[PDB]
Amino acid sequence: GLGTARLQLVEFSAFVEPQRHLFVHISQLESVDVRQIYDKFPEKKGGLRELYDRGPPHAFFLVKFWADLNWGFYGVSSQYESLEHMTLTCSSKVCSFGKQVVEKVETERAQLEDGRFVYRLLRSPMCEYLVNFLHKLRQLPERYMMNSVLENFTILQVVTNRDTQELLLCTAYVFEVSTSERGAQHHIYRLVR
Ligand SMILES: CCCCCCCCCCCCCCCC(=O)O
Repeated sequence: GLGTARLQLVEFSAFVEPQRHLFVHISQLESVDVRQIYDKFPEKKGGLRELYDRGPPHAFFLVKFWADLNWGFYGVSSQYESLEHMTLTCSSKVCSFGKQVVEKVETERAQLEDGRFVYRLLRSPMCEYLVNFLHKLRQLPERYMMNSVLENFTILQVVTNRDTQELLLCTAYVFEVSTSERGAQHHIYRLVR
C-alpha cells in the first residue's frame, strides 16, 4: 500500500477525545500526475515540485481523505515499520492557498518488535492552527461549503532517514468532508509523471 521496500505506513489517524472520534484513519493501486497539484503546495522549491524532482518517484503518494467532522484532546497518531534499523525525521507541512502555515518536525527511533522495526508517533498534539480550523469548519451549515473551503487546504508529509537524509516517504494529503452515515474514507494513489 502506502510504502516502499524501506519503509511502510502501518497506521495513521487524527482524532479528538473528550472512546474517541476519528476525523480520518488509515490502518494497514491507481496513479495521479503530480503535475496537477503543484499550485496546492509552495514552490519552495523544497515544496512538492522540488522534492519530486530530487526523487525517487516511487516514494511519493497522494491520499484523498473524506473526513468525518460530525462529533477535548486533539491528537495525531502515526505508525511506520521497516526491516532496517533507522531513525526517522517526520516533517508535516500544512498549507493554505499554496502557502505553508505550519511545519511540524518530529523524530522517532526504531523499536524492535516481532522481527521488524516499528516507529510509533502516538498522540502527538494536533497543531492549534488545525484545531481552530476544525472548530470553524464544523460550523459551516453545508457540506458543499466545507468542501469549498477545503479545496485550499493541504498537507505534505515528508519522512526522511535522519542519519542519511535520504527521502523515504513523501505523502500529499487533500480533503473533503463525508457524511455521518458514511464514515471517514480515504483513497491512496501513486504520484507519477
Ligand atoms: C479537514 C479534515 C482535517 C483534520 C485532520 C487532519 C489530519 C492530518 C494531520 C497531520 C499533519 C499535521 C501535523 C501533526 C499535528 C498537527 O496536526 O499539527
